[PDB]
Amino acid sequence: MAHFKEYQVIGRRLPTESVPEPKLFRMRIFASNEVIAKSRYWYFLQKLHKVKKASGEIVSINQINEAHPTKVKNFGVWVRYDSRSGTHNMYKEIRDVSRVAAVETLYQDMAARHRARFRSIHILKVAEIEKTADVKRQYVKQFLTKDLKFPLPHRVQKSTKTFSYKRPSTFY
Amino acid sequence: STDSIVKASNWRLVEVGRVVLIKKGQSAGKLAAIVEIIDQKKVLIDGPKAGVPRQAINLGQVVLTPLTFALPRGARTATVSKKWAAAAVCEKWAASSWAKKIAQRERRAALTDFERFQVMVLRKQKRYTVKKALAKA
Amino acid sequence: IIEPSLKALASKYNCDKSVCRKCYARLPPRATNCRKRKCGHTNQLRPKKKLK
Amino acid sequence: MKYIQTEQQIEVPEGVTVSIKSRIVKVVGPRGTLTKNLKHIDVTFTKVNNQLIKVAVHNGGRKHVAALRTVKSLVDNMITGVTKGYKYKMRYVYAHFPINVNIVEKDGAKFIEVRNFLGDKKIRNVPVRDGVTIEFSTNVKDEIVLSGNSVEDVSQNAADLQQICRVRNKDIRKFLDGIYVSHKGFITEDL
Amino acid sequence: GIREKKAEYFAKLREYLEEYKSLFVVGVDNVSSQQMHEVRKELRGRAVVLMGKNTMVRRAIRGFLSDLPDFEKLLPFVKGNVGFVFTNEPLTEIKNVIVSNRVAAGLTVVQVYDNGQVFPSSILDITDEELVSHFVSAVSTIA
RNA sequence: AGAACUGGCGAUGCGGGAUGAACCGAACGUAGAGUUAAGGUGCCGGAAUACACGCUCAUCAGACACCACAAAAGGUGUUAGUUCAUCUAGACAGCCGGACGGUGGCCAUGGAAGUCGGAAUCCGCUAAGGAGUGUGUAACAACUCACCGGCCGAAUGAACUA
RNA sequence: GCAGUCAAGCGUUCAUAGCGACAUUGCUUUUUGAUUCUUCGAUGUCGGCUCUUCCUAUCAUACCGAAGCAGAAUUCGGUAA
Ligand SMILES: [Mg+2]
Ligand SMILES: [Mg+2]
Ligand SMILES: [Mg+2]
Ligand SMILES: [Mg+2]
Ligand SMILES: [Mg+2]
Ligand SMILES: [Mg+2]
Ligand SMILES: [Mg+2]
Ligand SMILES: [Mg+2]
Ligand SMILES: [Mg+2]
Ligand SMILES: [Mg+2]
Ligand SMILES: [Mg+2]
Ligand SMILES: [Mg+2]
Ligand SMILES: [Mg+2]
Ligand SMILES: [Mg+2]
Ligand SMILES: [Mg+2]
Ligand SMILES: [Mg+2]
Ligand SMILES: [Mg+2]
Ligand SMILES: [Mg+2]
Ligand SMILES: [Mg+2]
Ligand SMILES: [Mg+2]
Ligand SMILES: [Mg+2]
Ligand SMILES: [Mg+2]
Ligand SMILES: [Mg+2]
Ligand SMILES: [Mg+2]
Ligand SMILES: [Mg+2]
Ligand SMILES: [Mg+2]
Ligand SMILES: [Mg+2]
Ligand SMILES: [Mg+2]
Ligand SMILES: [Mg+2]
Ligand SMILES: [Mg+2]
Ligand SMILES: [Mg+2]
Ligand SMILES: [Mg+2]
Ligand SMILES: [Mg+2]
Ligand SMILES: [Zn+2]
Repeated sequence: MAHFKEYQVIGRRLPTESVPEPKLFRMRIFASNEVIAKSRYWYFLQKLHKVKKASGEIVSINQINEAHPTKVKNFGVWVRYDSRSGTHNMYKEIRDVSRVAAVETLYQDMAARHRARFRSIHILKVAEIEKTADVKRQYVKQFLTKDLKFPLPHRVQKSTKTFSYKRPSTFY
Repeated sequence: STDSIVKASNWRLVEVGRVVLIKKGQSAGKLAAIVEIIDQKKVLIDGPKAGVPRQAINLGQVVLTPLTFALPRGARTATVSKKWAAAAVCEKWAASSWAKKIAQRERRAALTDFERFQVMVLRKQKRYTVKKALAKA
Repeated sequence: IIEPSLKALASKYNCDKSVCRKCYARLPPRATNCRKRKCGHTNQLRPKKKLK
Repeated sequence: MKYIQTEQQIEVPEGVTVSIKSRIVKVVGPRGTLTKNLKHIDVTFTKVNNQLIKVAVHNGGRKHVAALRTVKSLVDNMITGVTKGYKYKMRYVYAHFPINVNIVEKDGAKFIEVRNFLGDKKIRNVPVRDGVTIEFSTNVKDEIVLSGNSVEDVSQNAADLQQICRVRNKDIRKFLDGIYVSHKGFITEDL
Repeated sequence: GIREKKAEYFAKLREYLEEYKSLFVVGVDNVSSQQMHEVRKELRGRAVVLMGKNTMVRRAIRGFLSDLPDFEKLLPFVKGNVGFVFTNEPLTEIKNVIVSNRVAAGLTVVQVYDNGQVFPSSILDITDEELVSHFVSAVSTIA
């Protein structure tokens, strides 16, 4: 729930003599360590299949490192979340370098705007919007123009010492 | 006058190939190139020659230099090195009062006690010959 | 007395207004909201009533 | 959502210079010169040519972006006002007590004096503002006309005069008397 | 509905590109509604005029590049306010019915299509004298 | 006011909640050194005017469990989002051209030709043009708009959610 | 006791100028109750008189916005103790 890692979690039902070799199930899971990952795998599984962990086991847990972690990407993010009065589905886009990067601002962005803590949010699907102009949310289309350049008006150099023998300039 | 006068602030822009001086962290004090723009607060930089690793960096911990070379947007590390070299960016950096002062600052901080002593003396030596100048006209 | 086109001109200022049903603000005749902040910018407008 | 670049254009017609420094604008054309302090807004000007200047707001939120356009208009009405220039016409409306409107002065003032408003033994006085000049139409009855380089100052004076004739304690639907604005165009380019 | 009436147009545009062999791209900049009505009467015999929205035409034509393909080079001509006159009557008579009559203060040709070729309507307005002294100065070159 | 299980106060100081029996942390011989809890770190005050992404401007902002209250209902403030519809077969907005024929359609009458008004709303030629949206005329005129298109080039409208 | 939200109706016509039913959200602590924490090694109570200060849910006065405001008169509302 913090600095995020992405996990594959592969699990299954406990084998019965009647059903040796039950079917294996997988999720991609974003958590900060692997304990929370495994715990999340059950949370969801319990809501999809009829299973609790006391009646199942976790087969594998492997980290999914970003394939091209220095290529800037436009992400599609689908989300299901709880407001104070309803629960809702929600699409938004995020431009970043990795999935793990993206999800973290996703998780912050949900708190900033809709005041949604981590607990009240399900990450439905996340995906690299292949062809630009499949980007729809303007606040990313805005960065896609040819030869995009912009200044950073009003520079504010932080100070090392509390007194200054000159009136500062903000000029970048 | 009889022209229209408009002075426009002439900011360093964040633009592919804007070259930036890194402010904080393991790659502090080193130069990198801006390779692609992530968003209004975040870019992709790569600093091949100086040994700073192609990374997403928060624009806040970097300061834009006034230098700019030609670079295709989102160019892998390699061709940055090729392009940066071609353009002679280190060469133009070193030539600036900005790059020079940093050098001075480090030189000063490197002085032995004995060396500080010597500066004092020679500075006395120069002083004397200045004051007189400052009195012949 | 007072010619039609001036009676008209005068009414542009005096009678073609709308009014907030909450605070009574004299509002532009095509207003969609009151401009006063005390009635929380309500959209509950009515037309200023016309004379006899 | 913070729009990274958003900007607007100001056409500089033949015969005027607009010069700008620390957001203090000076417009100089045929009719003379106006200046305006736009300090209260973070916008940056840029000249492309002597006929075109751009106003841009970098990384602006909505209400920041709103200020952009209004900067263009303000500057525009500086330009046109110093080329074409502004002129407001009004009319005396009164249903029984003829409104007497004359120019007076004390201390080289120039006021607008308004007598007999609905029978009022009081006299109303509206200062005539600098660089706005007052005339009276010769064929059009009960007219009054206010002209000058600056809309703001010409508009406002017209509005000071309308507002001094406001009718109190009567049904202002019946009692329509007053000096109301009837036209607003330029000094030049027909009427 | 609003798609039908397009494919409708699409239909009756195609129908002409097949039936008639020759084509007139006519500019109708300005030109009153009454003018065109009387270009209909005056031409009612053979030719048919067919007006439309450009983006509907550039698309339909390209959408017909399977069969009848050298209608593709028709496209750098369907700019501005233009339209189509279709015919099987000979060149000049129509173009002169078009250019000349119902002119006041008249719609004008801008390019012509003929079996996969393109006239400037300049090469149409021939002199026959140039066609006389080119067969003459070549018999003078031969002699 | 009155019961259930448990933990407390009473009988109990200590650290935190400014304050305070009962909350949180933790229970106590005399002390040194270290580390922490709960709670804090602009200044009062020991401890980053630390780092990071958003959000918010209040002529009544807001600022931390127990706790020292606020509700129905509203807001074209501003943010993110949803559904429906339009749009690369070119919309929306903006500038620009066309706005035609039966035809002054029928009544009615000083006259009323699209526009006092009763009654119908048909056709032609169309890419399109109402038996007419308004201005206008004594009645025509003239102008306007719907309707179609030239340009432009990716968005637009409506209802909602918090 | 005081104030709202909805808008069926009153209001010749017209929900909302001025009112407002069925219902519904609230506020106040000059009503009356409920409670019984404080004070029974106690020190009266009501009303008035006199005098000061405070509240604002404003009766008057100042300036306004509304009207079923022609005028006069009134009525509703705002800033306002
Ligand atoms: Mg300075
Ligand atoms: Mg600068
Ligand atoms: Mg007005
Ligand atoms: Mg002023
Ligand atoms: Mg009144
Ligand atoms: Mg009265
Ligand atoms: Mg205890
Ligand atoms: Mg006891
Ligand atoms: Mg204790
Ligand atoms: Mg407290
Ligand atoms: Mg203090
Ligand atoms: Mg301290
Ligand atoms: Mg500070
Ligand atoms: Mg709580
Ligand atoms: Mg809102
Ligand atoms: Mg036009
Ligand atoms: Mg037009
Ligand atoms: Mg008429
Ligand atoms: Mg007409
Ligand atoms: Mg699209
Ligand atoms: Mg919703
Ligand atoms: Mg009724
Ligand atoms: Mg009514
Ligand atoms: Mg007791
Ligand atoms: Mg008692
Ligand atoms: Mg006692
Ligand atoms: Mg009050
Ligand atoms: Mg009435
Ligand atoms: Mg009366
Ligand atoms: Mg009376
Ligand atoms: Mg009365
Ligand atoms: Mg009331
Ligand atoms: Mg007092
Ligand atoms: Zn209001």
